[PDB]
Parts: sequence; C-alpha cells; structure tokens
Amino acid sequence: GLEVLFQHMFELSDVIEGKQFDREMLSAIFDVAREMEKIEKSSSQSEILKGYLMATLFYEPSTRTRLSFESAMKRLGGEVLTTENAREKGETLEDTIRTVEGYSDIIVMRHFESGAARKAAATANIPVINAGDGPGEHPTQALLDVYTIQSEIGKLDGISVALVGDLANGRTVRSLAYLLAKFKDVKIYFVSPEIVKMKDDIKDYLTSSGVEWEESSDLMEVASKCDVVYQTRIQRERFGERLDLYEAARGKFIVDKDLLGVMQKKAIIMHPLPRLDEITADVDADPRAAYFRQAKNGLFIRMALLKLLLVGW
Amino acid sequence: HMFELSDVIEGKQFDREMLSAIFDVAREMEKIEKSSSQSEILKGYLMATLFYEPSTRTRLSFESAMKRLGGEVLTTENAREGETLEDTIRTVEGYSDIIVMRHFESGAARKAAATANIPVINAGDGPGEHPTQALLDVYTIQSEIGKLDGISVALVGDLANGRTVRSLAYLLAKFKDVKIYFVSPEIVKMKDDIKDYLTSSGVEWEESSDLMEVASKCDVVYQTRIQRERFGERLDLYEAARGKFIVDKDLLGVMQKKAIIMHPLPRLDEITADVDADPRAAYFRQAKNGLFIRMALLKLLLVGW
Amino acid sequence: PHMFELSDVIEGKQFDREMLSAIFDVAREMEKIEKSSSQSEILKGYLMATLFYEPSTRTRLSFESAMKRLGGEVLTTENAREFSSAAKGETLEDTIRTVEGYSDIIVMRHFESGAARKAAATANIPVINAGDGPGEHPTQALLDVYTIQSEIGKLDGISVALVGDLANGRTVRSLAYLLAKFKDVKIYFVSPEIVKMKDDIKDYLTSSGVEWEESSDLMEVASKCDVVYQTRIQRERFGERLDLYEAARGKFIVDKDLLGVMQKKAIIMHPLPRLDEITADVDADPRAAYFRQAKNGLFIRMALLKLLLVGW
Ligand SMILES: O=C(O)C[C@H](NC(=O)CP(=O)(O)O)C(=O)O
Repeated sequence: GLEVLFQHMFELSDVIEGKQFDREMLSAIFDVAREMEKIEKSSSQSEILKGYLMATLFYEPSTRTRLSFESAMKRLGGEVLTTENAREKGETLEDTIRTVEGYSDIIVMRHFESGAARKAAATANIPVINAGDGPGEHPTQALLDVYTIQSEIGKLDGISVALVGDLANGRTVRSLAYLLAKFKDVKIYFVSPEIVKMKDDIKDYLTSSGVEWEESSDLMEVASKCDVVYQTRIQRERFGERLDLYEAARGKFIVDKDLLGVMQKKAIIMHPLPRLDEITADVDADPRAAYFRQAKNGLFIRMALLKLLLVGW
Repeated sequence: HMFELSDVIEGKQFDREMLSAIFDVAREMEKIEKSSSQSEILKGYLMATLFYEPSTRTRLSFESAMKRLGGEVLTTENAREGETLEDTIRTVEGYSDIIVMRHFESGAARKAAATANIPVINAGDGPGEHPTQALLDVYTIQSEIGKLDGISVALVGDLANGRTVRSLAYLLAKFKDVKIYFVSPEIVKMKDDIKDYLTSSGVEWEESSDLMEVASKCDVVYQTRIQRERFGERLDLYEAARGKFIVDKDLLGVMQKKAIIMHPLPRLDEITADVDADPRAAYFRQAKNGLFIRMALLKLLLVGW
Repeated sequence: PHMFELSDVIEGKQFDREMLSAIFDVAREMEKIEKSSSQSEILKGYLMATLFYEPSTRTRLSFESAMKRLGGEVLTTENAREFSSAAKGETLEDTIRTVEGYSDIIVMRHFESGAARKAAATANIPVINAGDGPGEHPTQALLDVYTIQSEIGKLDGISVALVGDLANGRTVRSLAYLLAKFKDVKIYFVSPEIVKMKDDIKDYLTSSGVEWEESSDLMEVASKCDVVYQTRIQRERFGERLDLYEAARGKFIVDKDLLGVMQKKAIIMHPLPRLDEITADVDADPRAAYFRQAKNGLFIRMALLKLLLVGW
C-alpha cells in the first residue's frame, strides 16, 4: 500500500453534488474532456470502456440528459441498459439500486425528488452519477456550464457572468455561481425581478469567497458588460398572486436580437435547457448563441466522468 | 459516391432509377443479414430513434438494421416524455450520427431535416407520410410480382389518414402504366393532394366501393388499418368507417393466383386470420423486407453507394 | 456439444432434476465469465428483443444485462402495452411473428396469463417467459432453487419455510414444485388462514416424496429451517376487502427478533419487491440473501440465453 504517484483511481466514488469539486479537480476533468473531444471527432471507434455496462434510471424522464450519458458511454465503447421512464407494490429506491448494481458497472439516475442521489450513492457499491436530483443538484450540468465558459471565452479567471431569470429557485444558476467562486477575479451579475432574486446563502458564499457580485433588474445594461449571459426562465407561477409584478417584468428578462445588439462581439449566450420564449428564435442565428454547443459539451464532460469513474486516471 | 439524398422524408424525393438501385442494395443487405459473420459497415456510427407515437416494426427494424451493420443505437420509445422540435433535434444531433423520428405532427420530419446537419429519416409524421414503408412496399411488390410497370394496385381502407398509402402512391407514380384503385368508406377517402399529384403525373386512378370486383382485377391488394388515433374525438366516424372492407377467404377466392395481399400492419379485424395461411398473404414477408430496406438506407445515408 | 432440450423457457414443468443440476453448473460458469476482466463474445451477433407488456425494470435489466455480458445485443421495449403497436390493437401473435423478423430470442413479460404459451407457439425462435401475468415466472423459480443450492450447499435434505399468500402465490407454488424434484426435502407453509396453500400443491408434494407441515408460528418454524422464503402480501388478491388485506398484511414479519431465532447459516430469501414484511434491520445480517438472490438471476439468465442460442 506504499506505491504512490505514477506507481490510479478517481478520488470521487460518485458524482452527486458541486461541493465535491475543487479548482484543481475541475481543471483536470476539463483536461480529460478535451481529450474526449478528440476521441469523439475521430473516425475510429474507442474501446476505452469496452466490457463496462451503464444502467440509466430516469425516474424523471429527460431525453436530452439521458441520451447525452448513453451516447457518452457508447462513444467510449461501453454499453447501456436503458430505462427512459423508471417511475412505476413496494419498492424503495434503495432496493432498486441494490438489484440493478448487480447488472451494471455504473448507474446514472435522474429523480424527481431531491435527496435521491445521495441515498443511491450511499446504497450502491458501484459508482452513481446524479443526472438531476429533483429540483436540487445537477452536478454535470454545472460542470459542463463551467467547461463551456472556459471553451468559449478562453478563461475562467477574470470573467464577468450574468445569471438571469429565476435566481431564487434555480438550481442551475445557483450551482454555476457555486463553481465559479473557485476561480479568481470573477464578477457575477444577478439579473432578475426582486421577487426571484438570488437567495442569501449564495450571496454570502460569494462574498466569503471574495467574488464580486451585483444585483440588477436592467438586463440591457448588464449584458453590455459581460462575457457570458446565462439565461433561465421565470415561470409565471413564481409571481404567485402578484399579477402586478408579472406585468412589470413582462418583456424585461428576455434574450432577443435587441439584447444581442448591445453585447460584446466575443460574449456568449448560454442556457441549460429546455429553452422557451425567454430566448427568441432569432437569437439562435447569432454565432454567440452557445446553448447547443453547451449541450454538446455535456457529451465530452460526461465521457470524461464515465472514464474516470470506471477506469480511473 | 455519396448518396444523392441527405434525408429520407418524402416519397417524392425518389426517382425510378434511384428506387431500382436501392432495391439492389437491399438484396445485398439480405445477404449480410442471412450471413453468420458480423458486419462492420457502420462501426462507429450511432442512431438515435425518437418515437413520439407507438411502433413495433418501424422502430425495431431500424434498430436491428443498425446493429446488423455494426452500428449502435440510442433509443427513445416515448419521446413525448415543451421545447420546440428544433431544440430537440439540435440537442440529439450532438449525440448521434443519424436520427430516425416518428412524430405525431405532419411536417415534423421536414422541419427536423431542415434544422439538423446529420441525416434524418421520417419514420412517420402524423398522418402525413411514411417514406420507408413505401420503399419496402414497392420492394416487396417487385419481389413478389416480379414487376412494377403495368401493375394494378388496390389501396383499401383508411386512405385519408394513411401515411403509408400516401407515400406509396408517390412511389407508384414513378413507374409506367400503373393503375391504382381506391377502395374506402367515404369518411376516409384519399385526400385531394394525392389525387391531384397522380392526375398531374398521368397515373390512372379510380374510386370504387366494390372490393370483390376490384380485387379480382389487381396484382396487389394493399389493406390498411382504420387509423383510430387520427379521428380525434370523432369516435362516431371511427366506428362508422370500420367493418366495411374486409380481406377474408371469400375475397382471396376471387383473386388471381399470382396476386398478393399486403398490409403495413398492425391489422385489427380487416384481414381475417384464415387469410394468413394463403401463400398470397404477403404482409409478414413485407415486414421482414423492411429490415433489408432500412439496412440499405442507413448504409447509403452514412457511407454512400 | 449438443442442442438444448428445451426450445423455450415457459413453465416449471419443463424441468427435471438432471436438467436443473446441469443448468446450475452452467450458471456457475456464467458467474466466472461475469467476474472476468475480459468481455465475453459467446453471444456476439445474436439479438434479443425484450417485450415488457408489464414494465419491470429489475427483471428486464437482468435479462438485458445477461445478454450483453455474453456479448449479445438487445432491442428494448420497456413498455410494450403503451409504446409498441399493441397500443394500436395488435394481437400478441402478430407482434411475436413480426418481432422474430428482427431478433434471435424474445424475452416477454405479460400482464395476462397464457401469453407466454401463445408466444412460444407462434415463434420459430426461442421465447423466454419473464412473467406471465399471475401465472408462471420460470426463471424466478430457477434462480430461487439455484440460490438455495449456492447458499446452503445442497438441495437434498433441506428444510424450507414458504411464508405469505400461499394460495395464489406463483413464486412459492413454483418453488415448491421444483424443490420436489430433490430428495428428503421438508417444506413448512406459514400463512394467514385465508390464503393457505391450495390442495393441488399439497397433493403433488405428498406424492412426490416431500414432507410438509402447516404452521401459524413463524418463530417456531424459522428456528428449524435452512431457508425462510418470504413474500409480499398483495392487495389485489383481496378484491374489494381492504380490511382483509390489512388484517393479513402485518401478521408474519421477518424482523430482528425472527433473525434472532434462526440458525447460524440459514438464509432469508424474498423474490422482490418487498414492502414492510422484511424490516430494514434484517438487511444488515449476512443471512439476508435476497440481494444475492437477485444477482443470481443474472447468472441463471445468462445460462439460459447461452443454452437456447448456442447449446450445451
Ligand atoms: O399504423 C398503421 O396502421 C400503419 C403504419 N404502421 C407501421 O409503420 C408499423 P409500426 O407501427 O409497427 O412501426 C403506421 O402508419 O405507423
């Protein structure tokens, strides 16, 4: 047990939550994801994960998320046991995990209830990847978001990112803010109506981490100063019975051609998806519309994590 | 050289010479499928199946075809699970090399092809078209009757909503001296867009309500299911359209010895079970042929001629 | 090398003692394959179609994993009732006849008993019954017997308690049926009175050389058995009498106190899923064998796929 360094397993046994990652780990995972890009663009079929089986358990169905993981597995030469609709007499999640783990080498689970992923990881003796834990953690979304910024902008230190939309309740913007705080000289703009502003826990965490942040309800002003505009929807229900606030916000938190008109030439638009009319279809025609390149980057990040969890470094 | 089509969406995309060449490739794919050795033609390629409506033959034949050629498959049997179709397609194309989609809306497959930079195959777009059914149907006719020029074909059943017979009519129009009979309840007669296309193409067609007479004169009797899911809330019209045109032993008794019965499947009551024993009952051979035709299309779209 | 004597795996009565023992030996070979670092290619080139008219993630994945661990491939239908063309009204026979055009073996779980026999008669390729509504589930019975052999070390001379709804339980009836092919077996029947084991099984056991005993005292029985085989009380079997379901439900529980009276090397089995009839505490005991049991289903199902497609 004395062998060290080159004389190796991934330090994570499961991928469950953002707080598992530090800056050095992110940088190394992103290095692996760049290698996975090279593999996926090659004409030659990879055999890195030949002989390994992934079981997907989508209790909350997600065609996009599931296919990204299943594609990642097959692009590496692994195979897949698919369950696109795992929601179905007496079965705890723990009993399903303890059965399915006998049939597979890795489990990818998306659930509709927060807390499921931690329970599955604690139960399983094979690696678990959380593919979305109800409205809670979605760690590979956060990883692919940061990777996309690094790819598109060329750096993570010193950038300005606008987080737009349902900041109070949105796991994607909260988790992205959490990981960005691991880099240096980051400035975050929180753009939203007051009723869905970012909660104090993330604000206090950013301040404690030395991250500059600013709240604004003026998307046109913020977007002109940012490298990244990261958009999410504010659903009508989040205004509750306050129709006056819904009407005051109408048309004010949309990414449209006019917004792109004030943005820098090398800035980007991101969106974790699914996207509705909070990004207009016209925006898609702009090279700065990065949300489908972002989704593609999920393939490379998920390839990297499957490789690391199954065969290590 | 590369395949002249970038997508397989509409029956009108195919010309006569292309059809004959595809049929040759299908016969080569039958040799692969019967062989003991595992093909690697499509090694490294991934197909995404996106099925928004139920399917047995179309989805499984495409998936089997891909695997028999050495490619692999990402399956979605329940894609209705919202975002636009264009968002779904631009996402899924990042994960795959070809998309096979059955959608519930007519026109969806052409929208998908216009958005995607990888080949799209229309596995059925609402009551619109079903081009690979039409391809395997014409391949089956050629295989069973030995000719396409000069044949007489009866299209029977729910023609209005039948994406199968709509695409098949487009392909039959590429051959010479074809006669098509339309036999249906009035409720579900063939739509005017198909009628107008055949008339403009110079294809002789005739509506009749006398299936015994029509069947006695045809090389092919192509029966269809009354398309319940397309009737919406008009379940009155659905039940009224059923039971009027049945392929049974008495109908086979007036048909020529060299004629065939086809059906894209599934059938409910409209072909009786005792027809299956007749050598002219071709609908299970027809379904098997879809494997070879879909192998041919995957090969052509991904690696060319 | 020779052909497997079965063309399909449909029902327990297809199996005799010699066949069971031979399949269990193959299953041990499959365990060695599954533990190996090398991908098997025994079933390279073969295709399985799964047709789960009654969705069952655990059962379906066990079969699909078995196929892929042997190097074969799979055409999946997770919910054939809703997403195959059965949803358009297609008969089972037409579905099976069609699907064999794309595949080499069909694994089907249906909601209606009699479906598996119909599929086998229609198909000219092997069919495996993965659960025939309330009827036969033959690979569950096979993996159950295999698990006993593996955990206890023998099948001759064992004592097994079958606990739960014995009257209608396909798993306990089918397990009793196969255990009777071995020698000097004793079976204890523990159940609420309303769902006692029916006379057809009792008479078969008596005439097959199996001693059996009814008891309502699980604590007494469990101290004398190699195997306590627990099942879930199912609401549907009580019709329009929820009150009778609730009365039956909590009467026979495998809990820490029951484990405390069991023998040192006895085991607890359960076909799954379970509700509360095995308490969570029990999972911590090495004698809790129901997850090893589920894993053994992989090896048994690998063995059957191999035998049906490439023989002995
Ligand atoms: O459904 C029909 O009746 C005809 C046609 N049938 C098929 O394509 C066969 P399947 O639905 O099994 O793929 C269709 O339009 O979907």
